[PDB]
Formats: sequence, C-alpha cells, structure tokens
Amino acid sequence: RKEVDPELVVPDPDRTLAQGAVAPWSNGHTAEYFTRMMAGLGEALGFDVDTPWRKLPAKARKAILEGADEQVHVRYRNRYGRTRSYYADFEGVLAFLQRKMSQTESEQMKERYEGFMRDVPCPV
Amino acid sequence: ITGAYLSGRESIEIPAIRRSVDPRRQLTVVGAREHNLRGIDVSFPLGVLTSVTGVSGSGKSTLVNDILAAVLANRLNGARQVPGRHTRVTGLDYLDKLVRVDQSPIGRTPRSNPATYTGVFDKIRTLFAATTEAKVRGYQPGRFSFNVKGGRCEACTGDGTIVPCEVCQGARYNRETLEVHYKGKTVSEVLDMSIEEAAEFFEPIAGVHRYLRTLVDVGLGYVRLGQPAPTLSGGEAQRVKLASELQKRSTGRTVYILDEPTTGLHFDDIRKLLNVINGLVDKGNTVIVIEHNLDVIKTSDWIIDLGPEGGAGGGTVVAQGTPEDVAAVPASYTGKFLAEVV
Amino acid sequence: RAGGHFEVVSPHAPAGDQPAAIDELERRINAGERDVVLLGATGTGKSATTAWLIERLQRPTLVMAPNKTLAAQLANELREMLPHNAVEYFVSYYDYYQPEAYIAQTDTYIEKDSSINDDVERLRHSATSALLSRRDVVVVASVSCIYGLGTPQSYLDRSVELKVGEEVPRDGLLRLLVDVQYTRNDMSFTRGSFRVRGDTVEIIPSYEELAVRIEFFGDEIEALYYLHPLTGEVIRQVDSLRIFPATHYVAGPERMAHAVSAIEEELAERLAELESQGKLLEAQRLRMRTNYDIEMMRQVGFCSGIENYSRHIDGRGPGTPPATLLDYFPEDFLLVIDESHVTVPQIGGMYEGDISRKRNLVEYGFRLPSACDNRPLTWEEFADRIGQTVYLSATPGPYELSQTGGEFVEQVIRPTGLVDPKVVVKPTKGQIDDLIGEIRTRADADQRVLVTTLTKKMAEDLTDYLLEMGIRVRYLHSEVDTLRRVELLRQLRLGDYDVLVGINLLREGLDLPEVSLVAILDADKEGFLRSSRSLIQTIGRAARNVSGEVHMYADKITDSMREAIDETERRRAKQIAYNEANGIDPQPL
Amino acid sequence: FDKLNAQGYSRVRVDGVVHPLTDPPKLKKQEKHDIEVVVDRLTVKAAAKRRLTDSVETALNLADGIVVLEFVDHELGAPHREQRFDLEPRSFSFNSPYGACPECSGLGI
Ligand SMILES: [Zn+2]
Repeated sequence: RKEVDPELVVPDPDRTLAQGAVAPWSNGHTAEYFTRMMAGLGEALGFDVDTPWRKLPAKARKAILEGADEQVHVRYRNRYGRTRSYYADFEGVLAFLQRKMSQTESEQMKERYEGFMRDVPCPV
Repeated sequence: ITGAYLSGRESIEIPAIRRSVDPRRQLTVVGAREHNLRGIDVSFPLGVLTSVTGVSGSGKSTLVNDILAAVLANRLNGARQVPGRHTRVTGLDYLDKLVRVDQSPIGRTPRSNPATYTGVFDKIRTLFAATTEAKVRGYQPGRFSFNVKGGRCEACTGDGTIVPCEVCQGARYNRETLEVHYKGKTVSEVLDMSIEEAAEFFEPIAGVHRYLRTLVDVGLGYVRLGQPAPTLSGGEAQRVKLASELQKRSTGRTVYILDEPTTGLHFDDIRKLLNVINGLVDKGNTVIVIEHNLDVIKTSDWIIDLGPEGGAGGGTVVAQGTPEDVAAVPASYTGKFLAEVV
Repeated sequence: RAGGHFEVVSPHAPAGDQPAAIDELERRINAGERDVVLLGATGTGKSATTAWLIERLQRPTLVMAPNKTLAAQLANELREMLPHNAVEYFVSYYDYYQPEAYIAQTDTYIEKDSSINDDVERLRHSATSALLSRRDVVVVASVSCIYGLGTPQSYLDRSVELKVGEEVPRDGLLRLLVDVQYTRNDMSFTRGSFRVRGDTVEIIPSYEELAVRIEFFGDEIEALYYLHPLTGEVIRQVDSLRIFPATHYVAGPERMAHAVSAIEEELAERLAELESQGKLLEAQRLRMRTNYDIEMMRQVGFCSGIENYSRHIDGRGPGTPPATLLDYFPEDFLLVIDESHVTVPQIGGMYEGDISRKRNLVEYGFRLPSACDNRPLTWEEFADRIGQTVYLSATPGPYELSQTGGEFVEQVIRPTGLVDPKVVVKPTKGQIDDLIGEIRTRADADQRVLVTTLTKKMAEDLTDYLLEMGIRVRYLHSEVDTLRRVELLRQLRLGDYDVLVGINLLREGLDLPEVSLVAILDADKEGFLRSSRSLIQTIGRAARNVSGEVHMYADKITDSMREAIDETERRRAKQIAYNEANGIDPQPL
Repeated sequence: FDKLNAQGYSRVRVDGVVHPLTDPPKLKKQEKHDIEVVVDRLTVKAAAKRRLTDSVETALNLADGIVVLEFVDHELGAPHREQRFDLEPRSFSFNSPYGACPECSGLGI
C-alpha cells in the first residue's frame, strides 16, 4: 500500500471549490450528499466554499485534509430522488474516505478510492 | 484506404479560419506538478479543433485526460474521477458539458452489442411493444429482450445458434414472440437487415433516427444491431457511441475528448471522421484530441505540444497556436513533422 | 343514454330567498331563452343552487371554470353533494406548463414542455364514461375542455358491454380492449393496463381504483367480480358491465384514414406557404416534427401534440370550432359558467394570446394551420354552438349584461350571515401613519391585511420600509410559483406574520378566513389590468370575512369605482335587512 | 393463500381436494399436504392453443417448471396417463471422486 502519491485527494490549490474539488463531492447523486455537510464544516471552520486555495493559504487544503472531529446536523436530497443520511464523524478527507471504505455498501469504490489517494503501507 | 491517404486530395492542410479562438473565452491549466508533468500552463482554445500532442508518457495524457477531462466530467456532467495533481482550470462560466471517449477495447462478450449498451435496444423494445399485436399478446419491452428468461427460448440457451435452434431455425426468437410483425417486420428481420438499407427506417421516430443517422455519418453502417462483441474488432467498440457523443445542446462548444482514431481505423476512415468533426465544428463543436498521425491534426486549427522529450524530459508546453506556427518552431517535433510536408 | 335520478343529499336547509331564487331561475330557464345570467357572490352557495337547477332540469350539465384552483374545489364539493350520481372533473393533465409561444420582439421561442400527471386524466376519462353511460351526469371542466377533443359518437361506439354467461371470444375481447388503449401488462398491473392469469383476467378501468376479475370458461364469460387491488376486500358483484376507451380520441380505422388525408392536405398547404415565405429552417423543423408525429401514430396511435390534428379526426373544416366537451353533452343539456366576470374575459384574452402565438408558430414554421384551428373556442362560434346558456359570477359582467339587456337575477344575499365591507376613502398621501396606527390597534386579533400598488419599484420600497420599522411583511411578484405562496398559506395559518402586499397575484385562490382590512393604493389610474373588476373583487374578498373593511386611496375619482361602491353598499344594506329577519345562528351540515 | 388471492388465480388444489382460490380449507403445521394447486378450468378444444398456453406458460414461472394435465375425474383408471411436464444430472469426472467407485476409489477391478 505505497500507491502513487499522497495529497492526490485535494491536490488543487486554484480550482473553484464549489465545483467539486474532491471526487466524492462530484458524484452523480452523492455530490450534494457530501457537499452539504462539507460546506457546513467549511462555514464552521472558516474557509470559503468557492474561493481558490491560492488567494487563501495552503492551510485551507491542509485543514480540508485533516478536517475536524464532531458532527453537525445535515440532510439533503439528491438528483435521483432518494434520501440518504450520511451521519458520521470524519477527520478531514483522509479519514472521510477511510470512513467511506469502512462504511459504504459499494464494495467496488470502497477500494477504488483507497488506491489513488490513500497511502497506508505495512508498518511491521 | 492507406493508399488513399498518401494520394489524398483529402489529407491536406484544409485551411480553416483559425481565428475562432478567443483571448478571454479560453481555458487555461497551470501548476500541474504531476509525476509526469512540471506545472506548465496549457491554453486550450474554445470552439476549435485543438489537438494536444507530444511524446506519450510526458504528461499530455495526465493533463488532458486525468486532470481536465476528469474535473469537467465530475462536475460538469456528473462523473466520479479524481482531479489529480493540478491547480487551475478556467472558463467555468464558459463551459456547459463534456463528453470523453476513450480508446476502450472492450468488445469481447456476446452479451454486449452495438445496440444494447448504447441504450437504444430498450427503446426498440418499447417501440415494438407499442404495436397492437404485442399489446394483445401481453408482451412488454422487458419481456421483449433476449437476455432475460422471459423472451429467450431454452432451446437456443440464449446464443441463437448452438446448428441453430430447431424451433427458431436460425432466427433467435421463439414462435410465441415472433408473431409481432410491426411494420411488416420482426426484431430478427430488423437485426438481419443492414443499416445502410435501413437508413430509410426509423426516420420519423427521433432518437433511433439520430443514432442511425450519426452512425451513417461515421460511414460504417455495415454492423448489425445485435452483433456479438467477439465478432467486433477491438477499437471500434466506442466509435458508434462517439458518433452521437459529439453534439450536445447544439451550442456546440461542449468539449469532447477524443482518443486516437489511428488505433484501428486507417487515415481514410480518420479523414471521413475529420469531415464529420469539421462539419460539426463549423456548427460550433469543440474537440480536444490526442493524436499520432500528421495530416489529420494538420487539418486542425490549433496544436499544443506538451513535452519534447519522453519521460522526465517533458511536462511543459513548447508551442501553442496554428499548425503552421508550431511548424515554424524548430523545437516541437510535432511542428517539425508538420513542416517537412506542407 | 338513459335518464337517471339526481339523488342529492342536502342536509342544509334552504332559508329565506333561496327557494325564491330557485324558482325564478326555473321560470326563466323554462322560457327557452338562449341567454341567462345569474349574480351569485362568493360564499352564497353557488354550488348548491347550481346543483338544485341540475336536479330540477334532469339534464347533463357542463360547468365552465377559469382555473384549476376553483375547478378542483367545485369538483370535490359537487362530488360530496351527489353520492350516487357520478360527479366529474376535467382539467389539463399537466402540473408544469410551458406553452409553445414565439415572442418576436425578443426572438424567444418557448417549446412544448410539460409535466404529466396521473390523478386528473383518470377523472377526465371518468367524466367521459359517466357522461356517455348515464344521462344524469354533471361535469365541471376548465378551459382545457374548450380546446380540441374527440366526438362523442365515435368514442361511444367503442364502449363494449359484457355479462355473465355470454358468447365472447378471448381474442376478440383483448383486441377490443387494446383498440380502446388498454395495453395488456401482466407483471405490472396499473391503470390503463390489464393482466391475465390462467382463465382469469384482472382488469382496472381508467376511472375506477378497484380491480375487477373477469373469469371465463372456454369462449364464454363465467363470472365477473370486483376486488380491492391490494387488500383484497370483497365489496359487491354484478351481472352486466360496460367498458370505455382510455383515451378521448378513439374512432374507426376509416376515420384514421380521413384524418391522415386531412393531415396531408394541411401539411401540403403549410409547406407551400412556408416555401412562398422563404423560411427554410423553420419549414424544415416543422416538416420533421410533423413527419415524426404523423407517421409514428399512424403506426402506433399515441403521440405528443395530437390535439393539433384533432380537427382532422372530427371531420370539420378549417376555421370551424374544434370539437369540445359540450359536444359530448347532448343538445338537451344545461351549461353554467362560474366566475364568468373573470372567465369570459379570460376566454377572450386567452384566445387572443393563443391565436397570436399560433400565428407566430404557423407563420414562422412551427405548426400547421390545423394547430391554429386547434384552439380555445372563439366567442362567435361559441355562441353559434351553445344552447341554453347560464352565467354565474360574483359580479354582473358587462358582456352578460349587454347580452341580457340588463335584466338579471340577484342572489348574492348570504343566509349564512356575510356582509359587504365598510368603505373608507382617503387621499393617496398622508396614509402610512394611519395604516401603522390601525395595524397597531387591530393586531391584537392577529389577522392579515392585503395591500396593492401599481408597479414593482415603490411597491418593494414600501415593503422593505414597512419591514424596517418593525412589522413582518410578505410580498408577491409577477412570476409567483405555487410553492412560494402555498408555504405562505401554511405559515399564515401558523400565524407567522400580519401583512401581505401584491399587485396582480392576488385574485387566484388566495382565500383566507382571517382577512379583515384591505388597502387599495392609487389604483384609480387607467390600466388594462386595473379596472373596476379588481376593486370589486377585493371588496368581495373583504366581504367574505365576518367584518370587512376597505381603505381606498385616490388622487382622482372615476365613475366606475363610485358606482361599484354604491352597488356594493346597497347590496350590503339588502343583505343586512335580510339577515335581521334570519337571525338564527349558522348551522353547517 | 391471501397473497395468492391478491394476485388472482381463482383455482386451488390442496389436501387432495380442489377448490376455487376464494375457498381456503383447513391447514395445520402438523398436517402434510401434497400441494398441487390448479391454475385454470380449460379443456381440450380445436385451435384453443392461445388459451391453453396462457394457462401453462405463466405457471412455468411460478411452479418452477411443473405442470400436469390430470384427469380430475371419477374413475382415475390410468394414473393421469403418466402425464407430467430414474434420471439425475450429477457431475462428470473420472479421476475425481465425483463420479468414481466410492468404495474402491475408482481404481480398476
Ligand atoms: Zn430457439
């Protein structure tokens, strides 16, 4: 589990963050499903929802990598008409994606997303 | 066809306007410090046949496909790919949709057909169930497929020919379902009939007309609708879809990322494809294509070369502009190739 | 076509002048006069008196409505009042609507785009089946009924009778069911589709919700029964039944051939006109659209926009009135129009706008002139086609008064105890402080006040000022959608504010039991959308309250407003005099 | 049987007795039944295939390919003419013990 490179989940310091910088934030229906509480956490912490990370410091990218603990009230509907309640605590995108691996019912993406942007090799 | 390329009368420079580029209505990418890149600024024009070229593995694919196509796919149509190591894409207010067509050699399973994955076979079943006889006999579009147990006889076991099925007699449809003679023909009759002579068919009904017309615009209407993938040569699996994957919203600046037609189709087939591209680009479409040949991208109006040397010796833009402009520059080998033959 | 009995449950006891109005209407209607006008204000039980005329006349009746909000309420009330008789409802089966129009000034072409519903077309087919199955039938319909439709005789020809122990081949029965647009769906059982299992067939009509089993034995019906589609609770059982088509445009194959020939004639004429005009792109788009539609329902039968060719089904020439719902009713039927004061002007204005957009389409290559013929009924052909015409509205329409010569019948008096609002007239300026004082004094009751203006700018200036000094306010705009004021209704029944302001989005179903004071601001000026009818409508809106009030501000005084105030005051005096004798408290039932 | 009535069959044959589906007889968890329910009330006729198919083919999707044409008469002389719609597929193998001599491990005599 060495993979290609870290930081690959959000390696963009200049994109429009409201346009789905992170891949789970841009899905067909899960896009808003995660953008809801991720924008909530962005408002709570204090980093903007759409401003590129170069007008802002790189601390915005670092603090979306590490995130923060605790959960907030959040619920929204997708384009497909369903209603999923992703109520869990995630420590930034590094542990949010790990939560996706350890929680989601999609047995394919739960290992597809780990390879490109998660590096947890064998320590022993 | 290979001889027709050299003695072309069609693989010529074909001078376009080349001024449909815009100083402001234009996309930029900067700072892409990928393992295959360095962080250069690529200036993609809009409303043009811009072609990204350079040595493969020098970062052109990681920028155009892994970075650009990924981001506009995931938040401009609803895809899922990771953006990758980059910083910026501009013209967000000037972009509406994106369609990506890969090389995708995928034709190996008999289940996949040029009409089943394209999403047109279900509509064909719906249209056939819209007939009076299919209504009285209680046959539904789902019942009228060949993969579900309802419509496939156990004698064929689903393959049509085993010596064919005794009951079906080489038609791949049980007698209880073949009675549906809509427009004097059945599904087996339509599948057997060639698309070239079926161009007059499905003309009124819109979606099948569009699919068939764009397939004929490609010029390869020899295939049948239910043709098994083992009999389809690798390379043309996504060409049929790519025909219809080049005009959305009729703006038509909606960007289409193209694979290499050189893989598979030879340069005369690629020049017919080029005629299609030029016609609908004059209509207003936009294509970003990674290519390997010379005259096909010489016909285009804008060339961007990313990396002169393979491996670590690339990752930076060395030219951007008219094919003759990059030709005059003795740095990009793409331009050098476009310069030795004018 | 058999005449039944209008068994009406009427727990409400007639009081005072209601029988007098009823037999005055009877005496007028038995004279055979083609023109009849009735003045029934809001809250006067117009539905009850209309139903009583229905019972007395014993004829199929057609109710004319201008919008869905009034039509649905009338339909449900009329269904409640008549248990046995099949009360009906007929409106366009589209939630979202975008008419195909072509604004030439902005060069904006809005296409055909809607949102199909499922609970209203079933009621429409129930209306047709009841109308052509039993004579004693009432149908309330919106303006969509005056659009293109099929003929009654051709659609009736396709209704098929069945009975227990009769010779009926299964193949013929299924062919007839499919010919009336019932696709046999087995795994999924939904309206417009029927399934078969062994020797039994589960059938659901386009009007009823409960399924029916038809059980056979060879080429003969064994029995018929009803059941609940899901719970399986047995209700009743019958010997004989009848089946009706699931679409309103069913007729014999020769009628399809004649309609196709008429389509060919119309498309040839339109192609020649467009070739003369030189509009190649528009003509091409129109020709592809027509080829698509015409060929695909020549091969199938169902399409989008078939109404444009409905004339070709009807066998009528261009320029004649398209076949409508009144043709379904026989020549010995009764029609009544509700809210005619805004329905007949709505008919005229809607016909004008639709014919303008239809010219912008047909002339600029979007539709054939058959689509121009496929239109709401013009008033000339409407008069040429209608029989004993009855009008009903809260106010006497000028057109109706001119047609009737001024002689009308007045029943706006409410036995329930409703009176017209008091009137206060003040200058336009020097009014905000008085309004603030009045709302401070009146806010203890927690009611709502509606205000109006002329155009948007000073209106919104008033809104943000009047939310600034400490009052919660809500406003209306020109593009109000359904949700943003249905939520307003919910939060006003929750008592979340006190004042609403609106210019034009206030006459459509904005009923509220707790609106007392209404303010009209500088509406005295001339306007195509601000003449006397809006002032009388707001007066009636205040009147429906137990105690209304109007505060009316004018720089100048016109004759229309003062005559409206005078007639409102005299009607209020008459209502007060009547109620002083009818002092019994209201007894709803 | 309530769900079957909701679907609609109008026929049943349980506990050795035939009823309409609207008439359910007594059933117990300690009672063993050879459930062979009915699907129709048709009979042999000329050019009646379109009928009989609709009685059997759909049953093929519910009975898992089981359907008969039994006498349902009095005499029951023949056992339903042996009419139904030792054999076993097993598995094909020679070296594996799937299809060899279980006692001698498939070796020669
Ligand atoms: Zn077969």
